[PDB]
Amino acid sequence: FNCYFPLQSYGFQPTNGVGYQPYRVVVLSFELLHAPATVCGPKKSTNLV
Amino acid sequence: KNIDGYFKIYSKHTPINLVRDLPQGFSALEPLVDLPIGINITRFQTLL
Amino acid sequence: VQLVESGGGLMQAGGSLRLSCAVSGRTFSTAAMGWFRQAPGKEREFVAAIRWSGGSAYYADSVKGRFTISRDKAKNTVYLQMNSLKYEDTAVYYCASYQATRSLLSDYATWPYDYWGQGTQVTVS
Ligand SMILES: *[C@@H]1O[C@H](CO)[C@@H](O)[C@H](O)[C@H]1NC(C)=O
Repeated sequence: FNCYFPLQSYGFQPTNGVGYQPYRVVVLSFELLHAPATVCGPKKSTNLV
Repeated sequence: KNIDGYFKIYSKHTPINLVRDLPQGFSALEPLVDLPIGINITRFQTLL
Repeated sequence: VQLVESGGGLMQAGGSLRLSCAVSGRTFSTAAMGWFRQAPGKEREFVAAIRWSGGSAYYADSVKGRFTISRDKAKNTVYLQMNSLKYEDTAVYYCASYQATRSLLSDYATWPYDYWGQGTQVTVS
């Protein structure tokens, strides 16, 4: 009484409603420190003339 | 050297015939490595 | 998970008997183990459950005060000490694992479990 476990399982069944269906989530956070920037984009090239 | 967050390593290999001290003469060191570490460095040591 | 029961057999009323149930596989730190029983011609009936972390126990009314459930984490085994055996206690007892982390231990009395052992016969004379 008044002493509960903080976690609970999710019910993911194939027949479950989309609201209750499992979703994989990735959250990407970008950081600019007082350090070199080491994650850059592809920076595409062109042909040479 | 450790500048602007980049760790730069230059080096040069030369043949020599002297057993006491540094040979007198002249040769330039071409860069080998540039490490983007951003790590504060103030001390170091050698490993043999 | 794989569940393997042991310890069933014939005992006289008033005696005591210890069942064993070794748990292997994904033995969750925040799971629970329960013992249930099914008598011939009767529906499966919840007996007792224990949470793996902490070892707090919950008992069905039919067994409260007589039976004790315990588990050895190091050995990944749960035990049922069946004291004060009665005629009605005669049944096949199955040990099951609750992968569902339920906050309220009593909910494990009614939760449908995931995996079941093979059963061990207990007969009370
Ligand atoms: C390096 O040291 C200086 C002073 O010693 C300090 O201001 C600076 O925050 C340090 N930088 C890192 C990346 O630790």
